[PDB]
Parts: sequence; structure tokens; C-alpha cells
Amino acid sequence: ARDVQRLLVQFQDEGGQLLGSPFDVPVDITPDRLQLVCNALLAQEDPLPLAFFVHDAEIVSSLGKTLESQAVETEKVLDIIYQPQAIFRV
Amino acid sequence: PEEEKVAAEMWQSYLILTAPLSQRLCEELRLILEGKRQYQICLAIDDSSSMVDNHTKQLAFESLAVIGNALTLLEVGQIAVCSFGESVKLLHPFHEQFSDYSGSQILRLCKFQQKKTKIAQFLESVANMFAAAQQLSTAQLLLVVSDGRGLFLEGKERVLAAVQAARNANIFVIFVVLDNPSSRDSILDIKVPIFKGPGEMPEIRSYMEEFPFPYYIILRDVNALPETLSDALRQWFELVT
Ligand SMILES: [Mg+2]
Repeated sequence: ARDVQRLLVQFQDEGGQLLGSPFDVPVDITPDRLQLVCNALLAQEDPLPLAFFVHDAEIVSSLGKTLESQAVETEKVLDIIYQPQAIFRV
Repeated sequence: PEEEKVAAEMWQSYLILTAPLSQRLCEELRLILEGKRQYQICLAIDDSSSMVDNHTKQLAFESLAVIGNALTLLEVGQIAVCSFGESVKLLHPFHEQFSDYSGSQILRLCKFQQKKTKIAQFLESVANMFAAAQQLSTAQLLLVVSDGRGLFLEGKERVLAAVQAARNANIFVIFVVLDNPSSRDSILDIKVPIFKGPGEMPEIRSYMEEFPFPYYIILRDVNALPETLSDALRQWFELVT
């Protein structure tokens, strides 16, 4: 319906373990929506809060915003690294 | 430049493997076709680097050898070959005859190193090429040989309109989806999320549910190409009559 960029994405651990199969995703996807897709793939009773990184740069507002600061090879499947958010002291 | 010998030798090795398949395809198409007009067929090769990532390079060359020679054996008409990716290249014109030397030339010029897969740009350009040849003389057929992945970088709305514009121009399009069984993920396993509502769980559909081409075949093994593609061409022939 829109002419925003879409591309293939693959979720994986910090340790490199892939999660699910690749996903076609609009480039303006938010970390909040990435969390919802990740909750589906993990299928846990209570989903952990997650942070998302592409090439060691965190996705804060949108995937497209983070990619604007990188020289990415668009033909390849983009790997997205997820990690649980920190728990702070006391 | 003289090292066209390398390309010619490579094409000859493809002809050795694909010769029986091309005859089976010719015969099966002949049986279907009897059941004065002239045919114009364009073969489009995806020259983007994802073909190397998805290991669909061999399937692409094998398919071109099978299809291009079967159409030549069948004496259907004029064959054009195009490559697309970052730009559109006409590798073989309609009015020139398609021979083994033509196949060697396509082999040398397709290195699958292009950094984009602009399928919408390709479709918008071929309409001018088809329309110019319709008036030079007919049923027109476009066969897209591609991995069918990463097709939405230009925007989904633009890609869908480009497919619709080819149909409105009376061009019949069949997408030949190359799917190597050795690859980690099949194109049937790629998924797409659909969101609705704040914080609500998204619906997980298959990526092929939004494939912008309604007429397609899935090719895992070139040995299945004669039986699968000839069955698919039934729809084109019936629409022409
Ligand atoms: Mg590609």
C-alpha cells in the first residue's frame, strides 16, 4: 500500500543462534514492534524486555533511522541481534 | 576479450546436461499447443548478488539453456533475453536469431554482482520494448528467472503497479521462482508480520502470501522444469485463444 522500503531480516542471539526464519519487514518498524514479533517467536509465558542491534548499533526509534548511519549491502539478509534489557541495582 | 572461449566452453557444458530436458519441454509444449499468429517471448535473468547468496546461479543458467533451446526447437518465434538488477540490459534482441553463441554471450555478461534487484524498474522498461515490437509485425510472454527475494526495496505499491501495468499491456508474466533445496531457508519459510492495535500480538503470515506476481512456478530441480513450466504455459495459450 505504501512505497516504504521493505527488506529481509533475521533475528539471532548475541551468541549467534538464529531465531526463526527470515522476515519481510517495513524499514520504519519500531523496537516496540520488533519486540512483538520476537515475543511470537519465543512463545514464553511472560516475554522478557528486549533491545535490538544491527551491526553493533542499537535500534532506538526505527530500523530505517539506524541504517541511515551505515553503509549496508541491501542485497544481503539483515541480521538483527536481540538481547534482554538490563536490570538495575536495588 | 578473446577469452569468450571460457564462456563458450561453459555454455557447452550446460548444453550437455540440459539437452534431454529441452527436448522433453519442446515435446510437451507441442502437445499442449495443438488443442497463424506469432509469439514474442522475453527471458529475464536476475543479475543481483542475492542469486549467489541463495545458490540460484546454476538454476538460472540451467533454466535459460532448457527454456531458450526448447523454444528454438519448437520454432515458436522471437526470443529476447534481458538482465536486470541495478539497470536493464538487452542481451539479445527479438529480430536476431537465438543460437549457442547467444547463450555464451549471456553467460559472459551475467556475473551476479549487481547490488540491487529493481524488478519494478525492469517491468516498467520492458513495456516499451514489447510495445515497439508488437507494432513491428502477436502473443507476448515474459519469463522472470529470479530467486524472488528482496523485491520490495522500491516499495510494495510501486512493484504491484508495475506488475499490473504489464498485464494492462497484454503481456503475460510467469515468475520462475528458483529455490535451492540446499539453502538454509526455503522461500516458503520466509514470513511477514501484520500488526493491528497498540501492543497487540501481530499476525504471522507467509511471505509468499504477498508475492506480487499471481502467475508463478517454484523450481527446486531443473529436472522438473519441463513438466512444471509446460503445465504453467497452458494458461497463456488458453488466454490467447
Ligand atoms: Mg536479488
